[PDB]
Amino acid sequence: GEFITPGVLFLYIAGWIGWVGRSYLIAVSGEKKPAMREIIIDVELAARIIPRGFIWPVAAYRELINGDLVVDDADIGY
Amino acid sequence: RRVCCVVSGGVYENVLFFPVVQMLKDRYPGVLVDVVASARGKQVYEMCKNVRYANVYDPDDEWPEPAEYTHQLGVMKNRYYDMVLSTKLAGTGHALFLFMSSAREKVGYVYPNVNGAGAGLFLTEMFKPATTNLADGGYNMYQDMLEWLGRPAKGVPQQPIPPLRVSISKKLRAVVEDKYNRAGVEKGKYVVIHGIESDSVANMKSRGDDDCLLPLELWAEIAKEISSGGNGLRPLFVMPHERHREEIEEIVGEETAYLFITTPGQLTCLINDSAGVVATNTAAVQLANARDKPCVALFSSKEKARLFLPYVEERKSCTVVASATGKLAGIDIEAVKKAVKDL
Amino acid sequence: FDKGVIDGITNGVGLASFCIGEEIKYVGGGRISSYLFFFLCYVSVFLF
Amino acid sequence: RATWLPGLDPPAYLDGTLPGDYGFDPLGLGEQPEDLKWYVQAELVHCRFAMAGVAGILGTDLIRVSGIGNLPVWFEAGATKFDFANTTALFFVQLLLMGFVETKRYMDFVSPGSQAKEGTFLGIEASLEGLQPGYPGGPLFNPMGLAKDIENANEVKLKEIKNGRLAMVAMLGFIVQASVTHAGPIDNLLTHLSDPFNKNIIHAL
Amino acid sequence: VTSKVAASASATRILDIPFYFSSNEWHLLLEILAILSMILGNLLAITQTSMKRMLAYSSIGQIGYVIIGIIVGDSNDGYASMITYMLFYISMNLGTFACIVLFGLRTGTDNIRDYAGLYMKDPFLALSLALCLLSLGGLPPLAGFFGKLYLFWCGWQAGLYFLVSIGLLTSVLSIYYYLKIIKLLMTGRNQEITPYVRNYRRSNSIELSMTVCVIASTIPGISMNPILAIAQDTLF
Amino acid sequence: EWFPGQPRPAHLDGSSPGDFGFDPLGLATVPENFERFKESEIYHCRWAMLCVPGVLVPEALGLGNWVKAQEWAALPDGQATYLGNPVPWGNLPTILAIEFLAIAFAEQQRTMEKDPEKKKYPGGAFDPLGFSKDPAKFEELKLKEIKNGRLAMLAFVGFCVQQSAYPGTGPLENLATHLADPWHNNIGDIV
Ligand code: CLA
Ligand SMILES: CC(/C=C/C=C(C)/C=C/[C@@]12O[C@]1(C)C[C@@H](O)CC2(C)C)=C\C=C\C=C(C)\C=C\C=C(C)\C=C\[C@@]12O[C@]1(C)C[C@@H](O)CC2(C)C
Ligand SMILES: CC1=C(/C=C/C(C)=C/C=C/C(C)=C\C=C\C=C(C)\C=C\C=C(C)\C=C\C2=C(C)CCCC2(C)C)C(C)(C)CCC1
Repeated sequence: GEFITPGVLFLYIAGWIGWVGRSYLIAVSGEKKPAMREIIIDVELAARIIPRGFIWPVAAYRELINGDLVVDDADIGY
Repeated sequence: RRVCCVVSGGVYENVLFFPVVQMLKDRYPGVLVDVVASARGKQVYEMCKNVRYANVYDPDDEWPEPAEYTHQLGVMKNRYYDMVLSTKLAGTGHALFLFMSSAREKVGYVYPNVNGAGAGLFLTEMFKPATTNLADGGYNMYQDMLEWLGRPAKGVPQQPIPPLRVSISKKLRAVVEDKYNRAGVEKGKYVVIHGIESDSVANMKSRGDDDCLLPLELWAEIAKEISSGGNGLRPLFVMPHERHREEIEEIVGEETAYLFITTPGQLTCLINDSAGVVATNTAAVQLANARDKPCVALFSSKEKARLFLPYVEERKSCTVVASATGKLAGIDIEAVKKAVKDL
Repeated sequence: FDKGVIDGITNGVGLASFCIGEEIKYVGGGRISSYLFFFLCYVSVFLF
Repeated sequence: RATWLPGLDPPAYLDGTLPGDYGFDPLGLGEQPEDLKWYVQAELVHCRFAMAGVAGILGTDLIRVSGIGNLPVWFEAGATKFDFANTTALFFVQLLLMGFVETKRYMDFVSPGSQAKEGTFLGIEASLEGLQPGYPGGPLFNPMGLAKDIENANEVKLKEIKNGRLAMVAMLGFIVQASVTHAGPIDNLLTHLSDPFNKNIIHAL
Repeated sequence: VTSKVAASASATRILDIPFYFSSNEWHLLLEILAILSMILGNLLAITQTSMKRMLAYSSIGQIGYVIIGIIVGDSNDGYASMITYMLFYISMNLGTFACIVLFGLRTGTDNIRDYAGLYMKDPFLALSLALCLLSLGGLPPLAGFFGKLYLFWCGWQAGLYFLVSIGLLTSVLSIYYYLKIIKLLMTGRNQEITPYVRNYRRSNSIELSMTVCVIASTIPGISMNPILAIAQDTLF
Repeated sequence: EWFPGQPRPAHLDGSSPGDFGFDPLGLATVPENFERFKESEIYHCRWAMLCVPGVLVPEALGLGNWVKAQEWAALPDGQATYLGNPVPWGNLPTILAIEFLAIAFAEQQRTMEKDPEKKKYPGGAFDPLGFSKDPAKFEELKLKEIKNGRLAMLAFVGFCVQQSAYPGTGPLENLATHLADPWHNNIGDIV
């Protein structure tokens, strides 16, 4: 409970912030201009995504296996 | 030697079991052969000359309470059968029910792959797939395993015993047939029509979609030219094997003189007292084709090679009309009446 | 919970015998070589 | 369609062929087939372990308190000992056979039917598949072969699902219940039944 | 009858005289046999349909159990009970064998399913077979009951418990096939009896043997007092 | 197959003795790597099968284990004991020199031939009877050798690991230890 237990407590939270933010950027990625939906955040869409970070360890680990957590050689532009 | 058959199902898939019983009583002479079937099926064994006495245990439920289970085993075992040949496609649970009956030769059917393919070690001569579609092919494995398998007994002992040869006791032949006939019009010169509606008529356990019924309009169109002409001039027998007191009030084959009867699977005599019969694929087909009884079978299409093997019964008497559309409730009813008007 | 449970038990105590008897009755079954084999197995194991 | 949330509509992918399809997966955790296909077994294996698991926790403490028999608490069972049982070896032993049975099941889902065509005799027939991935009934795994594989599968699996779903919750109860009460599960029930309005989780804290 | 008598006469002497020391290592051994002998010799006996084979199972495969059931538990206070049980078993076995020989010769079959209706055709033979069969079952007023009883009462009096309980349980189990064949005797369903008992011209030596061997399966069980007083003087 | 349910890595299509679809690290991608591995495999098999009974049977007699039978060389005045008998040449530099020249030369005789099939199956003077007569039997003869040889290597691994876990032990001494109380003497007690 000095380092390891608080440490795991952080790593759970840190992904939750990380995993949610990733979902939103992907979610708004397919729009006319994703620029506008990030300086003016869509609150409702960020509300139906805010809990999906409760299960990020499960969800991500499936992405890694399925191979959608990363891309390969298509980097800039698209 | 004693033998027990455990044939399953209702009527149409049990009336076809007579060839197997005759082959048993022919191969091993002087054999007491009993049978256990379902309540609706046991009704068929009231017209035969081989079985000793029937019984009723297995509609083959899932639960059946474990006192009616034991007592059934407690009556199969305590008569010491020798070869309990079976049906109903035993897997690995129903095989134990045969096995505990301490006989000598347990022969039956089994599931190919489904329902726990299994088939167990404690059996003998397990064979072909399950759903038992074709008729007069039927138990086709059985009419080969009981054929010359063993010994100097002659070459295959009369391969597939003559087709259905059901007999009628003269008591039932006279009294009940007469009473029900003369209730309404009766001359022994009428025509039976069977396929009407759907409660428990025969249902054939295998036809599936067609032959269950006709919309009773085709039946009216047929019947209006059946008695037309001095050929019969009697026949208005819609012969509803239903709760037809729930249907007789709607015989749009106008209720003027369209008679009606309620029957168990006893109607074999009523067929034998008719002047023909016109019906869909049902027990009436096999029953009429058993005797001479020129029949007219109207099932969907090309199922003849499954449900009607003796295409020429006596003189190509029993004729069959198919449906080019495939669905039974569309036929050249005009040509149907053309064919029917001759008999 | 009367027929399905306690009747089930009071029959399965009299039904499991009907199965066990015929089950252990269908091992060996002739073939004197098998008789002598199963007669030697017990002699050998009993030496412990 | 009688979902879990009356007003809410069920999601589009939980069509309903899976038994216990009460349109409930809010977090978007099953919107990919290969995901969803592998998730169903988890609920099937979890629930079955959670059906027996609660009974072992439940029944053992029930018989002990009444006095018919005597056993330690499931909480206290981990350190129990009678003879010839090093908890070292048992772990290895249990890991072995469970490792054996778990994998061959895993190979079944990975490759259906590629589990019953091999050399080893006398058993190479039953462990094929039940014809439904999560139900490997065969004439050894269903020694009372009592299934038709289609009809009741809608109406009986739905019992085993809603049975399990409840049972998985119940076990989660004891873990927390033992975590706070320091006592047995029935003890928790017996205590609360005594003074319900004073024996509550509000008082337990 | 005589193979079992001679073998059980040789066994006690060959195991008690030169094997003083090894008691605790063969007392157990014989027990392992008995606990099996009175089980595997009964289960199969249920499923039988032949008379001779069912008799082999029941009257030998099992009944060679409770004889031994005291050889292990013997401080010379039990051998009398072995002698008495052998004297009972000889008679209660020769009776049913005489009845079986007589009926088989008179008809020409062995399988159980042909003994139906035999009570109506000839009731004396059916009765004198039912008596011996029930005695083998071990019912109170008969002799087999008192045999098994005095075999247990001296054998529970010697400490060992997990052999008397099994004996009583397998006796209860053995009641089954005895009552089965008995039920098959008493019947009147004319259309069931095979044409074997139907042609049975009912009717010296075999009659005499069967009738003087069957009353010795009912009287000594109640008159075992002098037999017991006689069997107590055995030191070997 | 070793793992019923996995597809064969394309380069293992039987076509070899003792080949059951097991190459998870793809070590045998290169056929040249593939063939040389077979050599090392059969050799590591061949030596191991010799060495295991030579580790055990001495322990089955009054002789010391496979560890004690190397110990006199540690002390400077070491002299060996074969069947307990102090062989004169048992001093370490003596056997070492005899070991080096003989092992190298014969093993160099291996390194100087490239059939390459004979580099696995020389036979001939190494088959004084000629079991290779029946090609069917000889092909199965390799199988027995391969599977037994693989069996030996594992037994060798067990012997050595049991020594690190239990210094100064014998495999039969280890075996009997388990044989006392199998349920309290196991690999469970190491970790
Ligand atoms: C969704 C948010 C998000 C995510 C998932 C990532 C992910 C990543 N960043 Mg990162 N980054 C972000 C936002 C994010 N970034 C922002 C906003 C900034 C500007 C300050 C940066 C600046 C940054 C730098 C400078 C570097 C990374 C790096 C990385 C990588 C390693 C992780 C790390 O070092 O964290 C870095 C974490 C931080 C710098 C902390 C700031 C991130 C903020 C707190 C999160 C913002 C979340 C968002 C506002 C919430 C949206 C919610 C929505 C519902 C509205 C990883 C790919 C490193 C890399 O390349 O490694 C490979 C690296 O060097 N990032
Ligand atoms: C397997 C299990 C328990 C098994 C218990 C066992 C073996 C017990 C064993 C023992 O007692 C015995 C037998 C004897 C003792 O001596 C030994 C022990 C060991 C003590 C519980 C599972 C318990 C599992 C539970 C409760 C899971 C709950 C999951 C939930 C609620 C998830 C919900 C969602 O995922 C969905 C459904 C959809 C998403 O969109 C929304 C969210 C919310 C994310
Ligand atoms: C145990 C421990 C330790 C150690 C540790 C370590 C050593 C670690 C390592 C680690 C590592 C070596 C790692 C690596 C990694 C890599 C990678 C590659 C990763 C990745 C990741 C990712 C990719 C993620 C992503 C995501 C998610 C999932 C969430 C959030 C969002 C995102 C998208 C970002 C210590 C001593 C400290 C202490 C004690 C404990």
